[PDB]
Amino acid sequence: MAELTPILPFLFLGNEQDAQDLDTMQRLNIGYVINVTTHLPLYHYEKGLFNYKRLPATDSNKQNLRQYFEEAFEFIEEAHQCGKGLLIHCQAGVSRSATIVIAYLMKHTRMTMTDAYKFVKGKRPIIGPNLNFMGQLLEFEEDLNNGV
Ligand SMILES: CSc1scc2c1-c1nc(SCC(=O)C(C)(C)C)ncc1CC2
Repeated sequence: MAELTPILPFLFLGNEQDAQDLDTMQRLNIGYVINVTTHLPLYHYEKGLFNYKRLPATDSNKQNLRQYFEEAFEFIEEAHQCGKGLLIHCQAGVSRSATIVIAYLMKHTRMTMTDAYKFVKGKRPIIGPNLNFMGQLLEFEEDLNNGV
């Protein structure tokens, strides 16, 4: 159907349809999945093939995603330290997951917010705006710069 975008060598971004292609996940050495939704299934759980973390969030104007940054950053590096890839997904438009990737690219690549967004948008061209998440990523940049 569709293709889950490599952002880093171990970090992939996709929507809900991308996360249901089991064969591409096995092909890419994916062993970790972050599902940034409250309501979807963890798509291949009963198969016993992957480590999962759910971030139960909505694509809304009131949703806090900063709370999950540090928890999500650990799961990404555990996949890195163990040499397996990680897929982080939500749904079409990937607003919630892209926020998390962008936060990771700021914290662990010392990119600026806007340059991290430009980077992600280059590899993954359709990303729905959400000003609430933007404001969170701005206040995360400042906290990261002024001693987080
Ligand atoms: C980190 S976003 C960012 S930083 C500087 C700009 C932007 C931007 N992003 C988007 S879409 C993506 C989003 O809004 C997120 C869901 C990831 C928060 N549309 C317009 C703009 C204006 C320029």
